[PDB]
Amino acid sequence: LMPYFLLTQAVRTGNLAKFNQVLDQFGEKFQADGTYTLIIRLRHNVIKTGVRMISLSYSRISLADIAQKLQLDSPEDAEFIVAKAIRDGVIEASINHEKGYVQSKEMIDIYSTREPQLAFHQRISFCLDIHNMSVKAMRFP
Amino acid sequence: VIDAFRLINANMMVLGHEPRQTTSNLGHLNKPSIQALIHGLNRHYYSITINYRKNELEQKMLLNLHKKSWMEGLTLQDYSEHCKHNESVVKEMLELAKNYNKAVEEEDKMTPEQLAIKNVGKQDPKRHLEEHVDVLMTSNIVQCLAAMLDTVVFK
Amino acid sequence: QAAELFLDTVSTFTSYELMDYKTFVTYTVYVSMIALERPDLREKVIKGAEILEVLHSLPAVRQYLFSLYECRYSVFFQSLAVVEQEMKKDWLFAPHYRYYVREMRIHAYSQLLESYRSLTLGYMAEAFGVGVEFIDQELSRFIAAGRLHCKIDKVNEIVETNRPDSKNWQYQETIKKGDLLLNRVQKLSRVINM
Amino acid sequence: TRPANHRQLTFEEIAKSAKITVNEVELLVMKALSVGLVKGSIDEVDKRVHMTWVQPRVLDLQQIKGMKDRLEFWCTDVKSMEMLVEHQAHDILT
Amino acid sequence: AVQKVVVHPLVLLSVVDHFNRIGKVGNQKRVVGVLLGSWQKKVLDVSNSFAVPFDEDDKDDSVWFLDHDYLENMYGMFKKVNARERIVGWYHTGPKLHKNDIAINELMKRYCPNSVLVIIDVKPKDLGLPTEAYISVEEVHDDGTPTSKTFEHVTSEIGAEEAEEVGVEHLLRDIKDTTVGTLSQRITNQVHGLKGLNSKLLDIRSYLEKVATGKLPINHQIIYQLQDVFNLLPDVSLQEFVKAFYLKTNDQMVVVYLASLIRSVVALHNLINNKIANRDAEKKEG
Amino acid sequence: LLKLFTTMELMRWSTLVEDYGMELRKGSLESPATDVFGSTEEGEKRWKDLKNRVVEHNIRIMAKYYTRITMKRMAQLLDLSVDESEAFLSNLVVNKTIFAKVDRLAGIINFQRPKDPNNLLNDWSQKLNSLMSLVNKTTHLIAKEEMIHNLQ
Amino acid sequence: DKKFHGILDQGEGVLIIFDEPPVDKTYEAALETIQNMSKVVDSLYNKAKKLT
Repeated sequence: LMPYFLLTQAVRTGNLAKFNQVLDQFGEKFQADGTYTLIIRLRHNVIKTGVRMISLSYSRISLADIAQKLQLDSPEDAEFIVAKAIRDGVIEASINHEKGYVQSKEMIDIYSTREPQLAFHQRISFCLDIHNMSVKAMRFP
Repeated sequence: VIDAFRLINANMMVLGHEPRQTTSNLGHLNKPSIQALIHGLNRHYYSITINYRKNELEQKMLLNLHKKSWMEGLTLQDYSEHCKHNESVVKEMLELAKNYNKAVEEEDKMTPEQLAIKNVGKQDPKRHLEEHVDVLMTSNIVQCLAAMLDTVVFK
Repeated sequence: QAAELFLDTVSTFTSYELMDYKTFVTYTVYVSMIALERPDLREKVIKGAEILEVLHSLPAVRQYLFSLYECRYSVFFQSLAVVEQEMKKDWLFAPHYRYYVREMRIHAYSQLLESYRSLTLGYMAEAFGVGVEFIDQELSRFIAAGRLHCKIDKVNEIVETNRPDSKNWQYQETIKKGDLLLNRVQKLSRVINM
Repeated sequence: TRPANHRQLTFEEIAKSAKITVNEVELLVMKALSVGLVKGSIDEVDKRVHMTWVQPRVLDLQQIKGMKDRLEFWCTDVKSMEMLVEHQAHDILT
Repeated sequence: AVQKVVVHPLVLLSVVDHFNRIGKVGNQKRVVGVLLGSWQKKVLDVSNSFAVPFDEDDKDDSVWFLDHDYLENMYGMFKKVNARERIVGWYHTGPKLHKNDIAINELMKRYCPNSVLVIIDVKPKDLGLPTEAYISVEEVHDDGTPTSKTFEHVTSEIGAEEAEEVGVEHLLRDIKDTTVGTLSQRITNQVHGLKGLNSKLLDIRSYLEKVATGKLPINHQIIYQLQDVFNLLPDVSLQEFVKAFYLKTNDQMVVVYLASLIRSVVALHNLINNKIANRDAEKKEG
Repeated sequence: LLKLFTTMELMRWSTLVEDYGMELRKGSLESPATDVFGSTEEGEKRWKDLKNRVVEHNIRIMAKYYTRITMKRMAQLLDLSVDESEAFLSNLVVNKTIFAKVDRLAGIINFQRPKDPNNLLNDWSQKLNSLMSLVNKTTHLIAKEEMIHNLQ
Repeated sequence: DKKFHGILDQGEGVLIIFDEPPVDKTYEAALETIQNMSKVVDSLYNKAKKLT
């Protein structure tokens, strides 16, 4: 996990050369585990992960600023990346071809207080299977 | 209490006493009181069995009409006293939190029933059972369903 | 836990154990500063008569403690850097990159931008030191860290905070704890039926 | 006619209804509140008048079909939702 | 003149039995007597009943007879045994009211100034109504309408007599018309509440339809005055739900966290305790 | 008195000085009127006291009628400018006479207390129960009138 | 010091004053119940009885 730790740091930072070097150093075990194709996929999706984190960080971030932050050095590539993030639906960052506007959040609506209970009311379903297991497992002799 | 008996003359006791006749019906649920036993009545002859004329056209009339709640099941009462009621419910179940806490560190390794019998606390697992939590849950869902049913009626 | 059991000003010796009573106090001030920002800390430590006396003994220590209490960031950051330098010269240096100055300014920035909605980067910079770019990069780094509940409008250079209501923030805390305890009960469901 | 169906009594709607000017709307709605025609809130940013009536009058019994239709609409909605919740509740009521 | 009347669960069955016992030879379908009780605080209550044989003829509804001496002797005996009891009104069966009621009211009002009429449905149990109350108001039908009888219904609600709870519980002891079994009982409460709402509102819709057809006389002068407000009351605006999106949904989600989870955890604790006991028993039996 | 006491009329004192201001110039006796308003120094002080008095009266009657009223209209109704109208509005609220909240940058005011969802659903349930009672009363009324109308 | 209920919107040069509803203490009390009824029980009990 020490190279994995450095991989996590590289994912957060957005740099390329440092983790490419450590993959060339200790990437054989990754190949043995069978994730090296994924390893390269993370190596080139580091920018995607950085875009999500910086989009969660900022309200209206400049496309030039995000390109400088994640080593794109290209306004068009930055616009394409944020386009690709929004179409994937991972983040809510939108595009305004004027300067790169992104909408902010809003106060809580009808379903925003109800989606926890809707996704969590399986508690009684767990209770009923526990009770049914007890019914199965209360042999007296 | 509606207990009926008969006074007897002196001859009933000098003949075969317990004027209760030969049948196995008045011995059903025949429990005269101690003061009735020490007195002659309810002891002289017998205790009379009681029955209620629960005839239909009378009993169906009573149950249908007297105990009347027919459109009163549509009450909503979302938060008339329920916001502070939920505050009290949380406080009571916080006490249940401390009780069910107390239980889990008691939890001794000597057949915990042995510990429980001599250290009853009437806690959430023991006496303040899941029934009370079910009552709180039923109250919440009933107000929820009533409010939601009238919300969809509101068209 | 440290503070809660360490404000007790009952020393086994007048000047021993932790090298002094003054060193004892400096540990108290550091621990309290890591602890909390500015609730009725005026009635917890500031009201302390022995506390005020020892801050009279140590003017610089009194300087940053009152600077944090008064929320005057122009002197606070310089004094906070002096505090970090002093902690470097101390073997109790374990929070070398977490809780020297970054956590304290996380509390200070939270205290500052709360009761605010959109405070400009350029003016909060001069109200909190100098180097508008330095504060901008600091805010970006700390927002990435997770705290400083706000967002940055870079095209207009504004700090648009997002403080949840008492209901909203607390509801967020409940859904987080619901996530943790669903993880717990799922683990317990693993424990059963095996 | 509109049971809060059109609860936005804007100035233009008031002008259509009463062919009155804008300054007289204030006095007209004031007298309406005083008599008891409309008792709702009166805004001016959007000029919206909330709709509550507590002084009923003749509803043109030849036009009772409108209120009959609204009442039967309420009947259909109530019965439909009762059947829907019954459908959701067969697992207890059946 | 009374604001409202409240009927006890104390005279309804007595009236029905009186109907049954005096209907053996009198098949007029018309049982007429007096209901006695008390009126104290604009709330009228009935505590005793009495039936008198009564024959009618359809000819102008003026053929009848009673036993007034016996009825007055009854009232004197009832007042002697219980002074607070007084004749609060007179009752007639046969909800299809005829025209002799005005003559009966005129004759009996010497016992009660605000003479009232009570109809008991011995055989009918339509939805839940045991009886209906009637107040005599002949002080002009309306502002611009001709003269009429116009016996109106003063609002009636079934009261709660004391010490009868023991008897009714012992009597029934089979249905348990209480909130027992809270969840299922409230489900039944919702069920017949919807049944009553649908039936009554369908009746109102039928009345509106029949008024539209005009086959029956139209009492619009109170119908629209009472139903227009009902229709226009703004319970259809949903923006107050928008303002109260967390109307209770916060309480809904805490109950999900703190009733369903708590039930699941306590059930889990019971199962794992049982599993430990069963495993130990299986391993240490031999 | 009949005009200026009740029914929440717009007390435009500019109109009142001629509609009901004849007591200043000539009335039946006009001697108390000349003592009150016909004086020069104390008369003009009482003139100003009528002027403001009707301003708070107009504010108060507007409070129970209009929830949100634009700043220009309120100032015109108060016969003053924006700053003077907001100053008197502040004078009322510091006396707790009216429940007023104003956005000064937007110049828009509100007089309705924010309805807590607890009592909001409570009045909704009370509205529900009022409808339920109306259903009961209407059902009994129509059914009994139905009985009288089919006695044929 | 929570003596006032508002947020200073410097961008608009104003301060938005909000009436904070304090009846929402059920939220925090419920969280405290969640914490002190679950943490103190589940970890301790089902780590003591790891084997079942």
